[PDB]
Amino acid sequence: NSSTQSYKDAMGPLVRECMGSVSATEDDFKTVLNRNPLESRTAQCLLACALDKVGLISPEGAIYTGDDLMPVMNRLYGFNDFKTVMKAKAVNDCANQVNGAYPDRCDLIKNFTDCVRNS
Repeated sequence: NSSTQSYKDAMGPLVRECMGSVSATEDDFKTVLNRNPLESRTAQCLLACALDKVGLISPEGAIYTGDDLMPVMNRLYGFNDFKTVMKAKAVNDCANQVNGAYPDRCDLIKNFTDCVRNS
């Protein structure tokens, strides 16, 4: 499956770059790479670091929306599949839902990813 693979292709190196900063283990890498629920702070912080690296997080620590989300979606998935259209909408709506509520980017990413999973 294409979206699972492309996500891993783009994020894997970024997650690896981020591991030391949050004292992540290999299992934490795998949690993030597999898009599993982020039920430890370390996993939450590792993904947040990697999403900052991929360009999803603004200077004021918010999740990008609208046009600013597009380069990230093109990097992670591209738009060969219609489900990515729906994912883009979900990511945009979820970003609007959680922005403002979580100064800490790990908490932001926890609540963001919960939203997108349940969307």
